[PDB]
This record gives sequence, C-alpha cells and structure tokens, in this order.
Amino acid sequence: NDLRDRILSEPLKHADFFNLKELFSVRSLFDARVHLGHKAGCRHRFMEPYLFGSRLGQDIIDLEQTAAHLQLALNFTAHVAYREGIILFVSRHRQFAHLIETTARDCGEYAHTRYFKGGLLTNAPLLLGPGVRLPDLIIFLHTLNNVFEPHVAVRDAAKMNIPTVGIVDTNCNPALITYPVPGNDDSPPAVRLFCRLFQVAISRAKEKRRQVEALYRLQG
Amino acid sequence: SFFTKLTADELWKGALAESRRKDLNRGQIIGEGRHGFLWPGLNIPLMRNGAVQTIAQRSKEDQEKVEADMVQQREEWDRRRKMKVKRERGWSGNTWGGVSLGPPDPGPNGETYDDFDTRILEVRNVFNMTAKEGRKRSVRVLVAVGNGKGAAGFAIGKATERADAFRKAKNRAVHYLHYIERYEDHTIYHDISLKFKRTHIKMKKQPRGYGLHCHRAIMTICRLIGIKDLYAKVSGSVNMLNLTRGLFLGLSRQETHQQLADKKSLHVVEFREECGPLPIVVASPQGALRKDPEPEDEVPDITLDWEDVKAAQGMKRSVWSGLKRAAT
Amino acid sequence: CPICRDQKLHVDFRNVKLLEQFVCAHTGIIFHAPYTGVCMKQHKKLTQAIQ
Amino acid sequence: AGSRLETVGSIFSRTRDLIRAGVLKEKPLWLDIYNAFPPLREPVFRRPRLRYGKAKAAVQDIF
Amino acid sequence: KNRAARVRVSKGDKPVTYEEAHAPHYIAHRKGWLSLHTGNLDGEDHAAERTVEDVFLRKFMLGTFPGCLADQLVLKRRANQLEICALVLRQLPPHKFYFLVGYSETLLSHFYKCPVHLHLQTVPSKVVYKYI
Ligand SMILES: [Mg+2]
Ligand SMILES: [Mg+2]
Ligand SMILES: [Zn+2]
Repeated sequence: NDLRDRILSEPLKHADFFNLKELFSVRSLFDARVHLGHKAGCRHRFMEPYLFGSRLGQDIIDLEQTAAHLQLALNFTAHVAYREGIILFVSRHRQFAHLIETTARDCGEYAHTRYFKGGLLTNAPLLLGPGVRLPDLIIFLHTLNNVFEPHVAVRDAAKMNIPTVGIVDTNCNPALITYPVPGNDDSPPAVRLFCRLFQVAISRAKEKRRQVEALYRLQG
Repeated sequence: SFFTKLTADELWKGALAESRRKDLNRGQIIGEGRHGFLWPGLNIPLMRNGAVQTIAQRSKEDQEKVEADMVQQREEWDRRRKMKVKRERGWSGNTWGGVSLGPPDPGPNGETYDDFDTRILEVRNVFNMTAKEGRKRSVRVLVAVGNGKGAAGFAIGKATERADAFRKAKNRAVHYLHYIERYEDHTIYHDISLKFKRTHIKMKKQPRGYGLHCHRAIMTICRLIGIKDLYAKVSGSVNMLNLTRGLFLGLSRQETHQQLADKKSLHVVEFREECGPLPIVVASPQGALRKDPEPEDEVPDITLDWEDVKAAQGMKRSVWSGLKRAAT
Repeated sequence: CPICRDQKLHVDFRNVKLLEQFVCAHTGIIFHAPYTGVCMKQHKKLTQAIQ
Repeated sequence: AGSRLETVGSIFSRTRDLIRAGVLKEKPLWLDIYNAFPPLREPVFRRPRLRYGKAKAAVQDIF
Repeated sequence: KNRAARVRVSKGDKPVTYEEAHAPHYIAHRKGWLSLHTGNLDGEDHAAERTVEDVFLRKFMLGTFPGCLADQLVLKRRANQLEICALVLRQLPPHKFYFLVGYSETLLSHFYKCPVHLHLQTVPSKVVYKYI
C-alpha cells in the first residue's frame, strides 16, 4: 500500500517527468503549418485571444501560445497514460480517419473515428455493456462534426467529468475543452504532427511506468 | 349446473370490471369441510401414538368452534384491510408537495445513498392529444434531493403511472447535483437578488435564531441543502419549476469570502453586533495582501430595491407580514 | 400538545432540561405558542415557569 | 452519481466540490493530475454571444 | 379483433405459460392437442362422451388440487384406461399429494367405470415461455 502511493505520487513533483520539452519546437510547429487559421469571416469569437493577427484575411494563431498550451496538454496526456487509464482519440474528419486509428491502435489507446451514437458516454451501460469503464481522457484532433457544429463528445465528456484535450481551430469553440491547443486542424502535416506527438507522450508514459515497476520489484 | 360454473379468476375479472379483489384461497386448508370429517392425510397428521388413524368426524360443537374460527379470520382480514389508511402529509392534505419520497435508488456501480432525502416539489397531471386515444394522460413530478451537507439537486420525471414517475425523478435527480456553499454551515454568504424568467427571487442572509422564512418550496429545498436560516421572498410568477431552477442558479451564483478576499487581495472582517467593535477576521488573501486602502465614497452607487427601503423606514404595514407561524 | 399529550412531563421551574427546549438558544427569548404548538394554558404556565 | 451540469462550472469545480460534500467517495485520476498541473483557464462554459452595435474584434491585421 | 383463447400484451411484465402464449390458429402447427382419443377420426363413435368426460376431469382436477395446478391438464385415452398427466406446482407436503393420488384414482375409476392412471410431475415454479 505504502509503496504504491509512492509510485503514483513521485512523478507529480517533477514538471518534466516524461521529458517532453524536446519533442517539438516553435520552429517545428511552424513547419507543421499549425500557425494557419481560417478566413477572418469564419473565425469564432472565442479565438480572439489565441490569435496573433490577420494576414490578408487569413487568420494566424500565436505559436508561442501554441507551445505553452500543447506542452501542458501533452504533459497531461502522459500523466494519465502512466496512471494506466483509458485514452480515446476522436475526430470526424475524413481525410485523417485512418491516421488517427493507426495512431491510436499503436498506442494501446482507443480511437473513435466514426458516426458517434448519441447516448454513448452519457448512457454507457445501455449502449456498451452491463457495466463498463469510461474513457479517462478524451482527445480531439478536430473539435467538429462534418456539419460544422461542435462534436457531441465535447458536451458529453464535459458532461461526464472527463477531461478533454483537443485542437481548437479559428472557427472552433474552445470553452468546454479542459486543455486546448490552438492550432491548425486541417493541413495533413499538422494532423500528422499532433498525432505522432500524442502517440509519443503515451509511449513514454507507458515505458516509464514499466521501468518504475521493475525498480519497485527490485526494492522489494 | 356443475357444468355451468367457472374458474375464480374469470369471475373476478367479470366482477371487478376493468376493461377491490378478495381471495377465497385464503383461510381454507385441504380437507377442510362443514360436515366436519378428519381425513388421515389432511386435517390430521397420518399417525398418532398408535399408527394409521381412521376416518373420523368431529363433534357438533368442535365444528361450531372451527367455523367460529374461520368467521373471526374473515373479520380479522376485513379490519386489516380497513386499517390500511395511514399517511404523512407533505404540505397540505392531498398536495404531494414536500412529501418524502424515500432515498434514491442504488446506482449500477454499487453507489448507495442512504444520506439523500428526497422531497416532491410539484406533482401535476399533464395531457396530450393522441389521434388514437383522444386525450392522453401523463403525470409529471418535479423532485429535489439533498444530504443536508450542502450538495443537492432536482429533476423532472414523467410517466403514465404516477408511481413510475416518482421513481424516475428520484434517479434522474441524483444525476444533477450542485454544491451549495454555506456560511458557518447555515445561512447563505451574502444577499441574493436574482431575476430568472419572469420570477424574481430575493433572499437575505440571517443570523442563527432565525429559522427558514421562505416560500414553502424553498423551505423544503433549504432543508435538503442544510441551510437552516434564511429570508426569502418571491415575486412574479410562482410556478414551481422556474422557482427551483432560479433558486439553484442563485445559490450557485454565490461569491465566497475566500474568493472575495482573493480577487480584492484584502482582509475580510466580520463585525458582529452582539460582540461589539471586535473586528473578527473571516478571510485572508492567500498570496500578497495589498498595501492599498480602498476608496470610501460618501455616495455608493447600488441598485436599491424599493421593498427593502420601504421596510427600512417602517412602511411595510401588511397585516400578513409580522405573523406568528409554526416552527421552521 | 407536545406537553400535555405526555402526562409524565411536568412543567415546573425546576427541570431546566424541559424548559430549555422552549427557549431560543441564541436569542434567549421564549417562543410564542404557535412556533412550538403548545396550548395557551401550558404556554402561560411555561412563561411563568421560565421566570 | 455526480453532476452532469455542463453550464454550472469547470469539471474541476464540480468534482472537487462533490468530493467536498463527500458524495463522490472515490477521487478520480485526472483530478489529482489536474491539481498538480492546472491549465491556463478553467474550462468554464460560456454562451457564444453575437456582437452588436459598435463592437469590433481585437485582432491586429498583419503588415 | 379475435379474442379467442388469447392472452393480451401487457406493459410487458406478465408471465406466460408456453400454451397460453400460443394462439388458436397455432394448434397442430406449434402447439399440440391437450387431449387424445380415437373419437374424432373418420369412422368413429362416441366422440361426445369423451368430450363431456374430458371437461368434467378438467373441473375435477382443478377442484381436488387447489392452487397447486401448474398448466392445463393432459388427458390420454388408451384402450379403455385413462392416463391423466398433470403439471403440478410444489405447495403441498408430499403426504397430502399421495392422499389425493389415491383419492382421485379410486373415485374416478368408480365414476367412469374404467381404470384410471394418474401422474404428477412436480415443478418448482410455473414455466415462463414469454415476458418476465
Ligand atoms: Mg384533507
Ligand atoms: Mg377478420
Ligand atoms: Zn395542551
């Protein structure tokens, strides 16, 4: 009992514990096109702070803020993975469907990229099974449905006390998402980037978990 | 004519007429009879000290007695059916408002609430127009739940049979809980004036001896939250639902001493009247306490409710106001 | 009433444990009958008692 | 159960407070992690109001 | 709307015996016949008697065995002897059951002037085919 408390509480004292600082740069995000938004016409009203400014009608995210945010997001993701809990990626976006499953399957994490049945998280035990565990963390690579409303899962995760980490875009509404990352959802370099990053954070959390378990076993 | 007769159930269907039921299966043993025979396997155990009792007949009087026994049995059952009227009244008589519904149901996860009281706020008969049936009658109950420890909530539920609906509202209401922050664990923190959809709620923060002066619904809700001292007057439309929604929004609208302290970065200091000038501290600004005094205006600009100011000068003369009423 | 439905209860100046629950703890003033629900006779006897 | 109200406040609020009322008997994971590293702004719900009259945006064009 | 020997759809909670759940048009398709005797075949006599007889044994068994009868009572006639099968619920203490076995067999045999054979198959609770 004592040493398990030790194993879980130890990583919280170190801001870097999974050492993700090196996993990207502002240059990196810059070549992954993250800094591009939609036309100023399609902008949401709640992106006004996260934006940098309008270049000839096209809006541009603040990459400094992107890094500050994404850091915290990835850190969070990791600390959940290490603590051995469910992670569910979600996107409706078609171009990237395959990626996101192919990503998630390799993380030992789950994706839901599909039509999203309505009562899914809200009414779990009826939909999924007689009693069931629910995603510990939900992670959106797009915040939208193909009809350009907010994906149900946002309202629902938020409804269920699940934390949420997702990429807001200039048109999207950030406000219900626990940890946002402002950034471009549309360009494939960007999706790929975010994919592989959450992938890696997961992998490192899992490895580090295994390790500290082995050390736990030598100490005993 | 033995051929003409029927089964009991059929007779009760065609007696009752649903297009109260007494049972004749109760009280009669096997072999029980008016001609009073004791049959070796039924009326009597198969053997006595000596084996294999024969077929025997009781007396006249032994039978008069067993018959008296069955008669007194029927009397007992009738009394037991008539004694079945007992109740606890919620607000008034046949109003289900404030009636205890009993603790909600244990969820799927083994989660159990024996701590949660439920009260029915409003039971209402609601109708619809169905091409088939003509009118269609539903019952909808608005119900609240709380443990007294400050977390509580409410929900609506609706079903054809009212029993069903009581159930439904219970369970759905555990799903929406608010935490309601109480000062010194009875009052609210500061006054709340809140307009919500054609209904105005206003509530003053009382000291301790002053129990729960409120709209009967709001009393009920405040016993479920665990708020023991409150003044609350309601203006405009009184409809139950808007009222409880309003009240809950308002009591979650609350700004706590800690939060006041934090945003203003100053100490907050309670001046009791009973304790004189003694400047009790309630809250301190974790982080940096400001070195800056705050502006004292000879003239504060605040919304002032004419009702409070009318109260202040002795201008509320309504004979209903100062009434003695029963305990909280 | 509370007081007279139970005959074994005695209204006196002596039992403080009975008279206590008819006085407001914080305000130290007695309740008028309707707060409590006692009858007028027992309420007058209670005021005179607390005195 | 819990509190499904999406408007009331951040998940942090509701969860912390429902535990505070000892209704929720099990501290959830993300909760502790959250306490450790909170995000910039609490995830609180806001009506997306339209702008009327003279109100424009704060965006600075880029030249 | 045919009301014949049918059991209506409830709120869905109502327990139903396999027999009472299969409507009249179903006889000889899924459901079987509750009785068997020669009398209705092409060249045959005295069908009526076995019908009165059958009816009376339905009422008789329902009345001699109170509250303990499970499903409708299965009569067979073979070469002048009756074979009466019953599904019977377990309520009675077994002594009483055998009392009534002897009672019935004897009484009937002397009533219909032909040898009767009785069989009780005991069941813990009414079998539920549907709902519940
Ligand atoms: Mg009445
Ligand atoms: Mg027809
Ligand atoms: Zn009295």
